[PDB]
Amino acid sequence: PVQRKLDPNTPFLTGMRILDVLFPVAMGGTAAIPGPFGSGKTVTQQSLAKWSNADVVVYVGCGERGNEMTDVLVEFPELTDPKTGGPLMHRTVLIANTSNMPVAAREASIYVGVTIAEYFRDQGFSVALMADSTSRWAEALREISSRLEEMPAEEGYPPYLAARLAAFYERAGKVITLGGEEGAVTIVGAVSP
Amino acid sequence: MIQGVIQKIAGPAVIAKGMLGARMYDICKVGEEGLVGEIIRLDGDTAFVQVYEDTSGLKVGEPVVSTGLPLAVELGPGMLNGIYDGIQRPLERIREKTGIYITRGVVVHALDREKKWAWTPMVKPGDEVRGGMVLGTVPEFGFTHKILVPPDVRGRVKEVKPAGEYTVEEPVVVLEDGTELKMYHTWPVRRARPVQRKLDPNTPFLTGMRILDVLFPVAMGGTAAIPGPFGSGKTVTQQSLAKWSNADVVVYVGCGERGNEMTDVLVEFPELTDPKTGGPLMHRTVLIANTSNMPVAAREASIYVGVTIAEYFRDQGFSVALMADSTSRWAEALREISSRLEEMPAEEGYPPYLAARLAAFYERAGKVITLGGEEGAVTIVGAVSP
Amino acid sequence: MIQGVIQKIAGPAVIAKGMLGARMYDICKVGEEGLVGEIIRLDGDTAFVQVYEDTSGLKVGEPVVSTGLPLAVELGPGMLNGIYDGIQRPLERIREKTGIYITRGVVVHALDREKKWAWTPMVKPGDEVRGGMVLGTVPEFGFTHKILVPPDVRGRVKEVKPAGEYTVEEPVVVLEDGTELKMYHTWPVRRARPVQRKLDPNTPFLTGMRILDVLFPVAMGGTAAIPGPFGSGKTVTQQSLAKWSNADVVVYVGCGERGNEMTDVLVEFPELTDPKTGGPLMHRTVLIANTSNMPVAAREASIYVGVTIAEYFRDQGFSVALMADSTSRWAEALREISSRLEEMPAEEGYPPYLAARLAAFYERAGKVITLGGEEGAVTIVGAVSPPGGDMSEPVTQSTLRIVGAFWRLDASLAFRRHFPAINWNGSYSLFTSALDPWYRENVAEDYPELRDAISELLQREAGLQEIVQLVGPDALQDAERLVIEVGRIIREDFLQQNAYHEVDAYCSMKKAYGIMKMILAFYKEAEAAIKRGVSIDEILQLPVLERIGRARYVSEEEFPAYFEEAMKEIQGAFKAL
Amino acid sequence: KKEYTGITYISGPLLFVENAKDLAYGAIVDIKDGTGRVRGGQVIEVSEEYAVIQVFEETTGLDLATTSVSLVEDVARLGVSKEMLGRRFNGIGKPIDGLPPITPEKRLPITGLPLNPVARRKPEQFIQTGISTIDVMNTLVRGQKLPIFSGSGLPANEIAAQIARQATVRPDLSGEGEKEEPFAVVFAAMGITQRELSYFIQEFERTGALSRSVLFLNKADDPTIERILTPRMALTVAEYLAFEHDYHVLVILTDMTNYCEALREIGAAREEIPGRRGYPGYMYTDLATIYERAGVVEGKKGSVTQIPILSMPDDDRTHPIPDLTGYITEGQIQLSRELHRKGIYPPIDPLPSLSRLMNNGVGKGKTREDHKQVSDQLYSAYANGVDIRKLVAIIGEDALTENDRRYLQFADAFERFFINQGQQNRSIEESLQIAWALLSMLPQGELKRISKDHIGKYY
Amino acid sequence: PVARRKPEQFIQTGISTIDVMNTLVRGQKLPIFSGSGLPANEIAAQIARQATVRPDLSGEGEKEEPFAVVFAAMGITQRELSYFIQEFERTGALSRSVLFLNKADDPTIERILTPRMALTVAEYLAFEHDYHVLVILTDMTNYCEALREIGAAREEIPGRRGYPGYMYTDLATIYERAGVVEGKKGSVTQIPILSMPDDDRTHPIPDLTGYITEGQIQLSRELHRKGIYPPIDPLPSLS
Amino acid sequence: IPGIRAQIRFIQQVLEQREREDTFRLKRIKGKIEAREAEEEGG
Ligand SMILES: Nc1ncnc2c1ncn2[C@@H]1O[C@H](COP(=O)(O)OP(=O)(O)O)[C@@H](O)[C@H]1O
Ligand SMILES: Nc1ncnc2c1ncn2[C@@H]1O[C@H](COP(=O)(O)OP(=O)(O)O)[C@@H](O)[C@H]1O
Repeated sequence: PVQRKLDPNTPFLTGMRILDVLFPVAMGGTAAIPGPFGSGKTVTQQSLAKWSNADVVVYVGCGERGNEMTDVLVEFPELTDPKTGGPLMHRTVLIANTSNMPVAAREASIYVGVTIAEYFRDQGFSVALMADSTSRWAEALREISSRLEEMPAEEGYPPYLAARLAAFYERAGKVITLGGEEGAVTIVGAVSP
Repeated sequence: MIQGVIQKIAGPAVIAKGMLGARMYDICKVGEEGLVGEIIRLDGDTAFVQVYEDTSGLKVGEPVVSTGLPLAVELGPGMLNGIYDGIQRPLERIREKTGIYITRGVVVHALDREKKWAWTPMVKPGDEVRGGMVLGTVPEFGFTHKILVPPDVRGRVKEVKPAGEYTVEEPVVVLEDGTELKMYHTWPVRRARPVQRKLDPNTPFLTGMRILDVLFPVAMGGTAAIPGPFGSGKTVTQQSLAKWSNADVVVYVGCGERGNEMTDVLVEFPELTDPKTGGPLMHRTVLIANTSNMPVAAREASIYVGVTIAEYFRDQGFSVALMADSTSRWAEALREISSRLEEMPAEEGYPPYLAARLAAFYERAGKVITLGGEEGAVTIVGAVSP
Repeated sequence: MIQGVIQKIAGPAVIAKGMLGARMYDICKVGEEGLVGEIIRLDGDTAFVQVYEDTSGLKVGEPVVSTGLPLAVELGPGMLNGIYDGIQRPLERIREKTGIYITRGVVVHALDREKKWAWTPMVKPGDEVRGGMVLGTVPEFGFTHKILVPPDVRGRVKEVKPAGEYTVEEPVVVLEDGTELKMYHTWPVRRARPVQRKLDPNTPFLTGMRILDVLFPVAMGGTAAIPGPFGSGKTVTQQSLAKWSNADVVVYVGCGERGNEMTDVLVEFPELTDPKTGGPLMHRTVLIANTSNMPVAAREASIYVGVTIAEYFRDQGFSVALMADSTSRWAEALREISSRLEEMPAEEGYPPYLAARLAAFYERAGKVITLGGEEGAVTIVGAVSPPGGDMSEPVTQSTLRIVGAFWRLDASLAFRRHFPAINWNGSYSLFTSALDPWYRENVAEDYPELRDAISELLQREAGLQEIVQLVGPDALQDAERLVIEVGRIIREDFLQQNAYHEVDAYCSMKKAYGIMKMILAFYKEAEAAIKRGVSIDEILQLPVLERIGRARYVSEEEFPAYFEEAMKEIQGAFKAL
Repeated sequence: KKEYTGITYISGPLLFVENAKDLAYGAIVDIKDGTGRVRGGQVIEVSEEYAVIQVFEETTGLDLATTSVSLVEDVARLGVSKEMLGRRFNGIGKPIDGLPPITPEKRLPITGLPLNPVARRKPEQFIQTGISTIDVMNTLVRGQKLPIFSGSGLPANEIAAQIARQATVRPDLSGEGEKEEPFAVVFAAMGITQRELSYFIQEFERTGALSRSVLFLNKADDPTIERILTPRMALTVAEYLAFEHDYHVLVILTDMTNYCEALREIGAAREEIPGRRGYPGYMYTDLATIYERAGVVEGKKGSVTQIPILSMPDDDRTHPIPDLTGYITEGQIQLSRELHRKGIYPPIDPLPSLSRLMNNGVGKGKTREDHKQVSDQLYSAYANGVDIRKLVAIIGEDALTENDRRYLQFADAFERFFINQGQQNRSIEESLQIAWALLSMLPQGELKRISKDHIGKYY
Repeated sequence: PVARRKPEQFIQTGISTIDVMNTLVRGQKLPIFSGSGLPANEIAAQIARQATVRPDLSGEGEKEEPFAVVFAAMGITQRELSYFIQEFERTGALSRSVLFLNKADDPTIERILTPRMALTVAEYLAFEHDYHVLVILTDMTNYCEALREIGAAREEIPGRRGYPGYMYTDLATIYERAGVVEGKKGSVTQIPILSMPDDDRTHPIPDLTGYITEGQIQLSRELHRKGIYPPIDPLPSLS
Repeated sequence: IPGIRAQIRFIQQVLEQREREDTFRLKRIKGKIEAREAEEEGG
């Protein structure tokens, strides 16, 4: 529970020319980015955290064809904060989960990341969640709804996919803490079909 | 009567227990304020009711009573002009006692009981009749209205009132069998009404509106559809079909079409003039309008009233145009009733016995020679919407 | 033995009660009539009777008595020149006892019990034997009809009646084992009689339809499939094999195919001559026909009997060609049980068994040495029928990727008028490399090269086809319209035979081979025609094209020289103009 | 005789009553009302403790306090007798015309039992029927179960009637008299329109062919369910007229699409599985028994040729009704909107009409020797024809060569002259004449499908 | 996840094109989408025997590491069953490989476990002794054809276009047998080759894979009709 | 292109709608099996 949503009206830096000048998102903003792979999309995700405008980085996707999910793991420690010269991993928190991993693991996955973000948020910082493989996110959902006999609907992803998907985004914007300060929760929506 | 009470309630379905020998398909008043349903399934002792009203608020334990009689319309004179809607209650009187809403469950008479009428008996006591004969004429608008003897009733005549002022209630003709052959009679909607023979069509039924007519006419009896998406003619071509004519009465039954969508029907109508005898147009209409939000199921009833009114009238010589627009509605009706009664659908959810009833609804129209040996033809012009 | 009565009868299936000790799949007799049953489910002591024929006119509390043998056709000498119901009942005798109605309550014998036969023995008594070791040779038509030990019997002989006529039932061999071999021997159907061992194939199954012999073709152990919507020649391309295959025994069996197409082969077939004797061609013929009209369950029986027959003959040593006409109905039939016994199904409602009982079937045989040391081949070319046209539908597709040699029979082809036209841009055989030895030697030493160049045009031709429909044949110039037309003729004349033209409806390789060399030439010289400076435009309208045209029609006798005449006509009729 | 009570469930056209235990699956039992009206119904699922009755009518007002069920026959059978020949009967049939009850000289099982295939005799006979398409290209034969695929606005019925009126064997390409074949008709309906009735009736009254013919009826406004008995009934009056009393009989079962409709109902109202498009999957079999009885028996006399007319929706050809018919009957001929706009009557196309039994009884002293090669040529030309109807309409208005010009020129022709036809009948010979006339226009050396002699023989 | 070590190594195949343009790296999965009748199998068994990692070019002692080809097909005909065994025995390499091959007819149940076998057996190679494995499964069309039947009986409701709901998962786990794991030096290659029926790239069975396996190497008619061999296109294809 | 496109979708949605009913129908079958055998528990 938080005490006042507040209107957006706050910039968000990312430093990337093309990012803010043309297509800002505002802090507490909420975006989404598709991007076929084999085309350099991770680049951004890296740089993202690198400059940021926040100070707490939480990156957590879940499931992604093996090897590339390991790439995150490896290149993450190598990069270093360009704001203190301190090792980057220091102000970071990663949750991973690889394809194969148990079903209802994966279903919870996002939600995890979402909560944890709120926590840190609550402490007054400004945060920066990233998540990818939202497109795959639904997957688990299908699966659970397979094993529960509830008809599908639409193409094949059960109906709740206009809600739980919803809530994942609502929780964010410019919250004001109960601690009376301000805390950033922009999510930028990777998806990829 | 027979008594019983409730077992489950589901949407507009209701089941009942405590019945035994309930007949299949009837007038079933249930609900303290009554509801007047229809018996589909008869299981055990447990009667499946149908209910044509919002079932909002019933408990469990109410009476269940029957009349041992299918749903049926009083037919006679006193028809033309007026609203009657699907379940055959003339809104007029409802409108009048109850303000501006439909307060479900109010019971009323149908065809009036107080207006007076001049009668001429046209046949003398003790003489012969077959069912379907005329006994007398009555002044009904610019019409030689006739009082048709009910079929499957016959007998000699003990007496026959002479001319005078009367209400329809009164037995005018007592049969020589001690059988008070009342003016009007009750003939359940389901079924049709026999006729001496169907006679080929060959005479045009125009409509006057050009294109529709000159190139693709229809025959005098016959049937034709109007499919069509939304957003094209449907709602108002029929209207112009009604306002011009090429036949007498117009028994028009829309179904679930909006408030304004038949508002306008009513109020403008008293101003146009018949191109057949002159005179105000209400004099040849039957209103069986039907609010969209009305009890879901009551559309199924509503169409069937219409058509049976037309035959009755047809047997009095005339040419009746019935164009109940929108059979998609009717569809929806059954589409729901199935779901309740739990039956594996067929293609897109409609129950398979669709062309079961559908077929017949289209059939009954035609041109014939009746018991009175009178020409007459009910024409039907269906509108559908996928 | 084991006996109870009807509990619940309703539909082709029944549930008896008071039963136990049953076994899965067991013949029985139900009703006072006695009808032929199958055990297909048990549930405490109640059993689902599967009832092979019709029903109607039954009461609850009537006989239900099993004997406990689970299906089997009783195989032995004398079976050709007949027809057989779904449990191998000779309709002749039936007709002789009924009139003109397939009537329930019928029992007869599989192999007639009257005829006696000229015996010959091989082994002397007081000898040893093992399973499936040949014993006696009773002659039978142009065939030599051996008799084997019934598989899985071994022992030592003790007497042998010498030559003379002898009954079918007779024990004509005694053993020191207290055992008795009689002429026939009963064998199940669900099993699958072994053989000595499994082996590769390489001999072509000739067939004489050019389209089934120059393009797609089949190994001897071949397995293939032929599909096509209704009205597509599905049946007729199996007709030809039945009268122009190249082996010992056609065993044409169709389940769910109408009378008319069956009976016809019973009035035409008498008056024709085989390519392997000279006799009435009907000797190499089975027909276990069991038309749609008949019962429900028989449609299931039917096939697996003719699979078994397919073994039975192979066994003796010959060269089985079995082909099931319209196996797909079988699926429908299987699934009709299902419905009534309540088995949830997989897609398109087929009960999940599509693979289960399919996959066992088609794998069955080819070039497999026997216990007798003979070269055994099982040749099956399965017919199927989709019910849409959507080859996407499961029962169809499951055939592919279980067997090789796929032919597809296009639908829009055939509406025009060819036969047995196929799409060769659908189709594909696998067997086509391991045929190379035999072809080289037997046919011509350069044939496979000369054929690949035909496919060179043929499959490449679409390359242009598409562009035709994108801007007409207009503005496709001349190496362009060369090909188009070449190929035009290639299907107009090298891919359309008949099954009704009086001759020209069967060919030898060497003849066909011939036709095919011509066209190549014509391509070659044409290629050098335009390059030199003249044009196809007139070349089309040369008289010599039409000679290449009508061409197929002359018969073999003339064929050499016909072909030689064009061999002159070419080189002159290019250089001139 | 006897009489049950023990009902428990009524709903739809399915009835239920207990403790019965001595009926049989497939038995006409009764449904005596507690008021005085009898109805009839089938025993289609009999268990130890309850069973299914299958009401052959609408249900109305029935109880749960009286009612009587009553075994009429164990197995359905109806009488027959060559007596009837000018009658009417409804659904099950209880003669309707106000004339007397029937007299049977047999009872016969309504199911019949399908023909032993050995008992079939090879069909062969060719008849003259008029309307080119059939009489040249596909050609009806005595015994081809053929069905005429129809749409709706297309005139389904009309075209049938000609056939009823001109069908006649040749007596001269065979050695017999004409006083060896007149004809006979057995019509049936299965739920039709009334207007379709009268049109029908008058063309039997105007040829005066009405007698010597039985026509059963069932309008589409009678009870629903009796849709599934009636077809067979008439067909069983067919075996009877065919086999022991010798006749040739063309049977019209017009419209079958109402068949499966009613069929469906029982289907799913019980619980059997669907199996494409929600028509019950065992369809194949039920639609075997209707068409499959027919044909020509061995060393016998007589003939049963069925023409029933399907009315599949739209001009689809994968709605599963006409589907399965396809395997089932041999070949078909299609009407198509395709032509109909142009006004050419009675439309047909060759393009998807097969007609299987045809290579029998043709040309061999049975038609002119030109026939075999005629058809496939003329056929294939037209195929070839409309094809360039497309390529033309894309590239230009033409850009065709002067070879190909000749093709397109024949398009309009073919359809227009030849396939159009008046009520004006034709003969086998006059037809053929015309036939060559459309082959005439293409120049020789383009007709490869015909052989050199025949071509010049009548060029 | 942490344990895994990013790939960096190389593997030759012995086929050309699938090394030059789009190169099977080491510790990698990758699959060959075949068509209906294009000849998968051959292009299989070549790449069976042929491969040998050359460590040579990178610099280090040769026989520090040996090569194990672990092979499993299924739904093989008596015919197919023999094309393998002939080729395999030919020059022989059976003596450096393991067989597993569940006949066509053979019970459908065991089918299901079948690959998982040759997968797990592969582990025991590299993790307990270091080796360099190449696992090649085949015809996973069969894998699902067969699958479905099981699920269809054991109960469930099939999801989208059949192919029982829990496919994603079930299929996933038959691919996490791959990659190198820090410290440990040996690893698994997957090449599973399968055929589509609808001849697409949209039907689920292949599509699905294409989310978890990482590339695609198709075979077209075009090549093959003109008679080449082994027809592996260029441009559709890319690791 | 934008038209024949426009056809293709039409196939998709209808091909799909086909099977919704498939399942829903099939579902009900299960319900029967379990309800039915819940009283083959008996007692
Ligand atoms: N074809 C027409 N041209 C112009 N206006 C029309 C035409 N037909 C109907 N309208 C107008 O469109 C309105 C929409 O109603 P209508 O077309 O009758 O049915 P619906 O909108 O229910 O399909 C009509 O009330 C009328 O005002
Ligand atoms: N080889 C052929 N020569 C001539 N006509 C053929 C040939 N093959 C097929 N046809 C014609 O096309 C029809 C198609 O065969 P058909 O018997 O309908 O097969 P099915 O119904 O089993 O697909 C044949 O009946 C025949 O009229």
